[PDB]
Amino acid sequence: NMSFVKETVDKLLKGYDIRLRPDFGGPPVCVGMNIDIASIDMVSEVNMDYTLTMYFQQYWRDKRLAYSGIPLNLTLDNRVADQLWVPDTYFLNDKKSFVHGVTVKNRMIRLHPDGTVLYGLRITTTAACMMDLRRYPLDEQNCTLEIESYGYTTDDIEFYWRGGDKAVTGVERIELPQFSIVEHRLVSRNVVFATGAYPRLSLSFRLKRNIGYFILQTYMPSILITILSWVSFWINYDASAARVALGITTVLTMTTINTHLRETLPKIPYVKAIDMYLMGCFVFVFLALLEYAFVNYIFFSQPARAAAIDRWSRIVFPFTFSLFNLVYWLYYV
Amino acid sequence: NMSFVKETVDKLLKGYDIRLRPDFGGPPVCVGMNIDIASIDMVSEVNMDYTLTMYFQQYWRDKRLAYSGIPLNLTLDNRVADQLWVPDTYFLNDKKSFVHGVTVKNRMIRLHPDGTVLYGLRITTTAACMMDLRRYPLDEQNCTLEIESYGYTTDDIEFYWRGGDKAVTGVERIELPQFSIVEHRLVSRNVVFATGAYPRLSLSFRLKRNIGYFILQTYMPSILITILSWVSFWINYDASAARVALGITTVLTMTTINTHLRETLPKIPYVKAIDMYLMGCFVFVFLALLEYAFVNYIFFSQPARAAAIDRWSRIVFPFTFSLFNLVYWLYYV
Amino acid sequence: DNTTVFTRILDRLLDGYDNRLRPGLGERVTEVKTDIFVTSFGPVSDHDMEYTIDVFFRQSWKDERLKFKGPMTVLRLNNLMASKIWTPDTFFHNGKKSVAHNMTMPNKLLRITEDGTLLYTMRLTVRAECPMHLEDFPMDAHACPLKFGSYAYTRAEVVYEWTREPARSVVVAEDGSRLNQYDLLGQTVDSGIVQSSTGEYVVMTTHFHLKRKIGYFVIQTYLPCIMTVILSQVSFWLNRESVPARTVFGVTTVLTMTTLSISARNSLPKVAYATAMDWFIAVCYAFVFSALIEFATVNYFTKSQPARAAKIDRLSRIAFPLLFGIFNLVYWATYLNR
Amino acid sequence: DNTTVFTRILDRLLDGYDNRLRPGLGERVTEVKTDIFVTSFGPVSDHDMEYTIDVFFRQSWKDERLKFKGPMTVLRLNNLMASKIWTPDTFFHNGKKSVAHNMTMPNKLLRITEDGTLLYTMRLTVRAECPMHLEDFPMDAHACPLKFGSYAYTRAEVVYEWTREPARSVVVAEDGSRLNQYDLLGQTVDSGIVQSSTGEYVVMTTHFHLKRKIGYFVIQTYLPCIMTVILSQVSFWLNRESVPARTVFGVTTVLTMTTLSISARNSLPKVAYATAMDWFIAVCYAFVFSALIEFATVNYFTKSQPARAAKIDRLSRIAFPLLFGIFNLVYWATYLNR
Amino acid sequence: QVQLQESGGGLVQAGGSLRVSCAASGRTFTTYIMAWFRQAPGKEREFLAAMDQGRIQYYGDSVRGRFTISRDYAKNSVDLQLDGLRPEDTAVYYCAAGAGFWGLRTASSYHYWGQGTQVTVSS
Amino acid sequence: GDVTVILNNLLEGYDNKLRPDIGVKPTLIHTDMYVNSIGPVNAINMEYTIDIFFAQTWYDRRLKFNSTIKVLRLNSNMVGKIWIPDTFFRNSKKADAHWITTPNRMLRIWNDGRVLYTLRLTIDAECQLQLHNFPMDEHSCPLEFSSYGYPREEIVYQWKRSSVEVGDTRSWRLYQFSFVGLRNTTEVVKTTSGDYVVMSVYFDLSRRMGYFTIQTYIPCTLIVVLSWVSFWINKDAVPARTSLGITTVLTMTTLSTIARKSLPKVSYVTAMDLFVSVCFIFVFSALVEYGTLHYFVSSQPARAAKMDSYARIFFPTAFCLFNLVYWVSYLYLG
Ligand SMILES: *[C@@H]1O[C@H](CO)[C@@H](O[C@@H]2O[C@H](CO)[C@@H](O[C@@H]3O[C@H](CO[C@H]4O[C@H](CO[C@H]5O[C@H](CO)[C@@H](O)[C@H](O)[C@@H]5O[C@H]5O[C@H](CO)[C@@H](O)[C@H](O)[C@@H]5O)[C@@H](O)[C@H](O[C@H]5O[C@H](CO)[C@@H](O)[C@H](O)[C@@H]5O)[C@@H]4O)[C@@H](O)[C@H](O[C@H]4O[C@H](CO)[C@@H](O)[C@H](O)[C@@H]4O[C@@H]4O[C@H](CO)[C@@H](O)[C@H](O)[C@@H]4O[C@@H]4O[C@H](CO)[C@@H](O)[C@H](O)[C@@H]4O)[C@@H]3O)[C@H](O)[C@H]2NC(C)=O)[C@H](O)[C@H]1NC(C)=O
Ligand SMILES: *[C@@H]1O[C@H](CO)[C@@H](O[C@@H]2O[C@H](CO)[C@@H](O[C@@H]3O[C@H](CO[C@H]4O[C@H](CO)[C@@H](O)[C@H](O[C@H]5O[C@H](CO)[C@@H](O)[C@H](O)[C@@H]5O)[C@@H]4O)[C@@H](O)[C@H](O[C@H]4O[C@H](CO)[C@@H](O)[C@H](O)[C@@H]4O)[C@@H]3O)[C@H](O)[C@H]2NC(C)=O)[C@H](O)[C@H]1NC(C)=O
Ligand SMILES: *[C@@H]1O[C@H](CO)[C@@H](O[C@@H]2O[C@H](CO)[C@@H](O)[C@H](O)[C@H]2NC(C)=O)[C@H](O)[C@H]1NC(C)=O
Ligand SMILES: *[C@@H]1O[C@H](CO)[C@@H](O[C@@H]2O[C@H](CO)[C@@H](O)[C@H](O)[C@H]2NC(C)=O)[C@H](O)[C@H]1NC(C)=O
Repeated sequence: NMSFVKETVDKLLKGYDIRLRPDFGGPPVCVGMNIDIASIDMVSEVNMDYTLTMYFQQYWRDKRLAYSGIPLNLTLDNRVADQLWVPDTYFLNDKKSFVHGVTVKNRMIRLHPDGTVLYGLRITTTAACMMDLRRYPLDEQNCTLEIESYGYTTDDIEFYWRGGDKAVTGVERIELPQFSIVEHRLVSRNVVFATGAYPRLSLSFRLKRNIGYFILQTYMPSILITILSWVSFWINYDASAARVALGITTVLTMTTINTHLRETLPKIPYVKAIDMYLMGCFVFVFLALLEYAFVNYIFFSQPARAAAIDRWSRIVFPFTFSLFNLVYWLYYV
Repeated sequence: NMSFVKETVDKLLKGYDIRLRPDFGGPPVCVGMNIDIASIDMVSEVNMDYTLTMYFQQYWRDKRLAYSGIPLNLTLDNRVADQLWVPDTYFLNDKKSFVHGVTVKNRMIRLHPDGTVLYGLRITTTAACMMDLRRYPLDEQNCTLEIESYGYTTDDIEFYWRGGDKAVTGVERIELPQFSIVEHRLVSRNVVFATGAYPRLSLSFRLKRNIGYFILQTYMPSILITILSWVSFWINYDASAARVALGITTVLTMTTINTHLRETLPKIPYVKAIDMYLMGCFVFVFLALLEYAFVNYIFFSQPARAAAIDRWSRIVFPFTFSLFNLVYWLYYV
Repeated sequence: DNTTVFTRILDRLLDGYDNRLRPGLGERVTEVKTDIFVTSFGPVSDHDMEYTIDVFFRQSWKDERLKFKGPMTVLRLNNLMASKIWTPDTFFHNGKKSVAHNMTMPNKLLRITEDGTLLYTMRLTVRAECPMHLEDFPMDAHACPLKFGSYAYTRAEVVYEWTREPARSVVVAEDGSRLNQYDLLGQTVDSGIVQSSTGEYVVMTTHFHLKRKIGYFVIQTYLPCIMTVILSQVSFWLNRESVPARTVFGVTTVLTMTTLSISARNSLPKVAYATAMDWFIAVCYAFVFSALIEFATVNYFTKSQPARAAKIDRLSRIAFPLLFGIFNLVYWATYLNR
Repeated sequence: DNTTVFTRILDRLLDGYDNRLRPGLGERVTEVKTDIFVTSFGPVSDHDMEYTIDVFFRQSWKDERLKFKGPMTVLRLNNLMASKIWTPDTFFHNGKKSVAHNMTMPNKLLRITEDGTLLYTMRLTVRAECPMHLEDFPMDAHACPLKFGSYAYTRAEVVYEWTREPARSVVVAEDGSRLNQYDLLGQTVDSGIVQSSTGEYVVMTTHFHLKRKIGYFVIQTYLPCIMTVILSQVSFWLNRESVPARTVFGVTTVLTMTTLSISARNSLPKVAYATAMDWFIAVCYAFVFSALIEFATVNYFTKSQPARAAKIDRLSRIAFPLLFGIFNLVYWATYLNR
Repeated sequence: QVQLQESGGGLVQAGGSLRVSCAASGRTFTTYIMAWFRQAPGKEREFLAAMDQGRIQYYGDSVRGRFTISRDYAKNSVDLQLDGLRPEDTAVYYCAAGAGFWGLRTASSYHYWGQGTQVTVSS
Repeated sequence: GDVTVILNNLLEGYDNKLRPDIGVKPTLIHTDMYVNSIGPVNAINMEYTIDIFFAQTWYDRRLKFNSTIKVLRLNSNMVGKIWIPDTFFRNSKKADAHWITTPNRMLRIWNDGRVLYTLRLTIDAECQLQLHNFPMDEHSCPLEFSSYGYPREEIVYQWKRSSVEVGDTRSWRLYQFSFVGLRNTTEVVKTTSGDYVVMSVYFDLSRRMGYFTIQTYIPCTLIVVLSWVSFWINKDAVPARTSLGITTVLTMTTLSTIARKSLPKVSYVTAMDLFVSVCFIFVFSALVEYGTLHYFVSSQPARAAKMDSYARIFFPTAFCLFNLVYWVSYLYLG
């Protein structure tokens, strides 16, 4: 029974031409695609890309591979893939990708009596997507993956999603430490290049960034330093060294925060929301130290007016800072 | 002349079974090994590995390759190595290695009239060694390199160092910017795994870290800050701002130094000599500030007692600090 | 003539042999016995939630097409010959990027017995995924899995089994541990079934149980924060008239706490929730903040109600150390006993 | 039916075919038509003086050895036949390590027409050197070249031409810009000859013009330095008896300027000369240095000529902001125009 | 708060399907292992089935081939299909969630537990 | 046409496992090198990057032919079919050839049997740098190549007329260093497997000093001079002179910070660390001078007045002597 299978397979591969697509010169060959996402990780703002691991399956019918007499689906060793024709599928936005090869190449070939071929691969790919970070970190992103045929046109090959909206599975089981997947979408279209049309399938995800990390790591320290800068208003105005040291050391601490954020965040040369919040806090502590500059400048000739300015500053600064927070959070949430 | 050599070589490779080791089914084949070390670099404490470049040579006898009539040692093109049996030697502790390939694959095959084969390879490898850093930076490390046959036992292959203690050369031409190679050693033993006994050759070095960089970079700043913390003992106790600023800025500087060096060096969550010294200096400056807190607390009712405490701190602190340094630089050196 | 006899048997075994078909195709299920030897359990990366492991992977199966008769009963084979026969297409489900070593030659071995049994061993380095729950950081414990199976053959064609009892089928070397920050407690070995869009497959699983070492965080986070809090409560014993001294004292202990809080997050991965260290730091920050508010209150009431200012300073000299010691007792009893 | 005829054609072309010989060997000069489609103009690395680009590379030429007759006037093949024919050995002169994509198949296409005209297309990620003159940093403009030609064939054997008018022969996608800090102004297309020790070669050149965006350095570097200078000039309005306050102001502004200068110069490539940002920081440093010298002078004339010390402070409150404003006006008017 | 509410259960006539569900609330268990346990009256708590994040299915050696486990990751739930029920299957079925530290087959490694659901088989 | 017949007859009866004249005489190889660019020098790793065109010429009697064609110009398709020397670079840490869009190799054959083989290479080569005299250091970084398997009795290398060529020296990627010149040599090295001919090329590099002079030496000199200006103001014992002293200390500390960032982390003392440290000692001693003068103010007429006059004389002299020894040692002695 095994010798009959060996004979049938060697019969099929005898005279088989790898350089010709199925139904070469006739109607286009239809290829169905499935993606089984295994994990998404390393969404990099600095590199402006993301890493995706998936199982990529392709289904198509080749009449030259039809066999009879065996009521079974033949899963063959993946090296037989080098003896057959496979589509020239590629990813248009892929920067770096590879097929896993431990302990062997993660590839699958399966045959059916009617001639349908199932071709599976386990692929890790780094795909590039542009991020518009003007609302960072309160931003939403839309990253895609484009699937196209390199050489054939719509007169030779056609792409469709196998199963409709169920063609892609595993998104609901993904957990991202910083993002949360909101939706995914499947688009089928053709791209008219200079060499002719090209079938394309697209899979897109929409990501919404989490805020808890920035709340506990970024905004709270700046808020606390701003509130602490108001402690000067409750100190007597003749303590010049204490109030000057408090004002300028809080300014230096805010500068240190901003500089180290500049060191760690991606170089994005336009104004983000975090830069607006940090600059607003820096302005509040800058004006608090300029207020003490005025008080120190006038506390000798008019000590009562300087005391009234400090007393009114004890009210004006927290109220204007809460008004700034209210305007900031309304415009971004 | 040339045609005779070509005839002899084609005769040697005709009917040659590459799947069979020399003396298959009989006595084990003896393999002699030599190593010529070109350089050692990137001794990484963070990754706990080191990089080695070497000329690795193997020497065995295969009577299937014996030839007569030519009084020459035939150095062949390295692609003939793909047509000959070579040992399945591998390095147990290797993480990443490759053979150089410019301008061609750095490989050598030399034949001898009696059938002896010399096989050379130029290899750059990254080997991992366990590091004990409890005496850092006064530590001494022992990093090895293991050589074993992957699939042969002592019934089929044996290893030995070709040349006795002269088998490894090039150690004296290694210049590490931070270490000095005190000694190297060669061992030979059989590892008893589950599948059987395996031959093994081991080459190990002992590295002693240089200390001059750390004297200037680590210990001296801590010593000078600790001495500067004693300046406050000669200042009048009614100058509270000066002695408080000096004490708290020396405390902040000592904390910054200790935590930066902890963050820069690899994470080894146990107490090292650098940590014991930095903690001793942090304790001394902490007690100096607590001494000023006591003096400022008692200087109103008992000025004479406060001045006596300052005089005794001016005596006790340098003497206790020198005794601490003597204990430190004796318990480790 | 022994070499020629052996060569003939080698050149005869593979006559009419197709390596594209598994043994027993269409007749029975191929049974694969597997065992693992761990030579080094490599570094664990908390940032990427991944770990490295170096193993000897041993597989064993029966192939009737490879029976022979000869003077020997065991055959050791060059790696060129091991690529001529059918072998299982085993892969690791949670692997990220693995390396098969071939220095100086492929680290593969294939032995054939007379009855037809094949033993296939290889050396691999595997980087796998270990998702972590960091709510108890740095007093957390994790179970890092390792799953493997057949990529193309369903459980109706190929099944996997352990060579011995599952406990004794995965063996770790004595010097295997290469963990600076974790303590390997043990491993558990199991086996399950998964369903994909292509069929049902057998999965063999091993879980390594790790517990984190906390001394590094003790020397990096907890001790500096405790020393800063003690200093801020030391500020209460300076005399009230030393206004610049107590103001510089309070504001520099506050800036030191802010610096430590910002410093600590670099080690931590970008997680949404708050770890145990976030709460410890927030409480220490609130303690130094309240100590500076206390001094602002004392300075406000000084020179008008000195009795009230003295009573506030006397009660603060007791309340702050007591409350901080109680907080530390609760903190280090809630988390150290989990 | 049809496939047999197509394969018989394919099995006939390479009868007595030598891919080691170029078309028209010894009868004419081979002409190659070339065009490029830039899918994405990738990142530019200032530290390495190089940039990345992802392109479709299309080459067209005529080979009379591959004429065929059949119903299909055009035949498109993937890679097995394209590796059995002669193709130009094009290489990039200034190109560094480049990548030819292989996922999931070799991104190569070979089309043949009935007359024997061949079209060869490939997808590449070219990383090329872009020498830069950073004297005007960060207000600099650059023209990055991309030069390619034949490695082994002199201009008497192979010549390159653009498929269309040179401007229209290089096409960039509208969404194909991946420049965080640069604006792609345009491109210039050229052709020429290079002379070596092995002969004369045809070289095709493309230049991409870039202008750096400055708002990042304005908000990250320039504004903090201007604010630190303003803080240093705030000291002139404090009373002269406040020696600690003005001393702390001076030394904290000096430390802030030092930190800013180190940060600013730690991102540039290590070039042994001064840039426009170096001059701006040097002038801000000299302004805060002169402000601290001014305080040293004011403190010097106090208790001996209090009128002179007051006059110095009054005039410095006017001169320092005016001089800094004039310096900024000269700096920005000089550099933005150029 | 975090609650694992269980539904289904009841009584069956020595056979038939019986799908016991389990809905989680207050915390998303996508990265956790969700399992099912069984406690006969007064005997002991017994492991039945478990499914991790990778959809790997583990079963006890007594219920293999009869009980099928599944998880609805979108709705953050888990179900257990009981088929070929026997009188010995009358017990209280529990739903659990945990990280599987020191073993996913041991009940002492699950952080969250359900309130139980009586399943009675009548013959 | 007949070119295919020529190639087929040349490759007929050809064994590429044997070098030309294997049993007669050593094979003589003539080498050429064109340097496209010398990339950045990495002092931290002690390595440098170079991109070259590497050409080799030799004679093979087995490749003679007769025709009206003088030379057969071929691409890399025949490189693997003939004998090629196994030349490698001895001090290379990582080297590779270029393969885009095709392997960058060319092969030309003449009718007399002469073969020219050329390829493009990018090499990361080792260069141990002595930074004792930084920023006044000079280096000669080598590039050595030989044969891996064939000893001197089998393969001999030899430079041609024009050995090493360089094009646009101004377009290279050397910021810290300036290119001076090159040399090429020949030597015989004895190893454990025989004696081999080794060919070396040395590139001389000198660091430019305009940046480190304008950034460190001049600012430090001007701060030291201003602090000696401070010595005739000290007799007032004024707050201003105290502030001047401490501010000059702050300026010197700022320069020291920018002093210790332009160098790799070598663990030996450089000339810059010595200069900055001596300047730090001078300002430190000037402040200790003021602390002594301030304590000495009541006791001043008996001894401190002459003490300050002597410091006013000795300090500029000692600093001129230090500068004289420093520049003499580092420009005429080391
Ligand atoms: C441990 O395991 C690892 C793997 O895990 C293993 O590494 C691999 O080792 C093998 C050798 O054992 C390598 O394979 C060789 O690679 C040679 C070139 O290497 C460069 O290119 C590699 C990629 O190759 C692609 O591109 C080249 C052209 O640039 C092309 O020739 C190849 O076929 C191949 O093209 C395929 O893919 C492209 C897309 O990428 C498609 O467009 C194309 O259609 C095709 O599908 C690249 O991987 C290399 O990088 C590695 O190595 C460098 C150091 O060198 C290192 O720095 C990198 O980091 C990286 O590790 C490198 O850039 C190639 O020349 C070899 O081909 C020879 O030999 C084979 C076998 O005999 C033969 O089949 C070929 O035809 C060819 O024969 C020669 O070639 C001559 C070339 O000039 C030619 O002149 C001759 O004429 C002849 O060519 C033929 O001649 C006949 C007769 O005239 C004629 O009829 C024909 O038409 C034809 O002209 C060989 O493929 C493999 O690359 C290594 N991979 C890696 C990742 O390292 C390692 O060795 C193992 N170690 C041990 C100890 O066991
Ligand atoms: C991230 O960002 C990307 C890019 O913006 C998003 O991708 C876009 O998604 C939307 C929504 O799915 C796409 O719109 C759909 O496009 C398809 C395809 O249309 C093509 O094929 C048609 C034949 O099948 C053809 O008729 C179309 O040509 C017509 O329309 C185009 C429109 O520009 C017009 O130019 C032509 O002249 C023609 O008139 C085209 O070639 C289309 O089928 C969809 O139609 C839906 O909606 C209509 C009503 O509006 C309804 O009648 C249909 O039955 C159907 O329900 C729809 O227009 C868009 O094409 C995608 N963009 C790209 C570049 O692919 C992605 O969604 C984002 N992510 C997330 C998570 O959102
Ligand atoms: C070929 O190689 C052999 C083995 O290295 C050489 O024989 C050695 O010759 C030296 C010099 O006489 C002796 O000291 C060694 O003892 C010899 N080796 C052995 C194993 O006997 C031989 O000389 C070489 N031949 C040539 C022509 O180089
Ligand atoms: C590189 O090597 C060549 C070849 O040896 C040197 O050129 C020789 O120079 C000497 C004089 O120094 C002449 O006598 C020879 O005739 C030259 N040989 C030639 C031109 O083939 C060349 O000087 C070397 N380059 C150096 C040393 O920098």
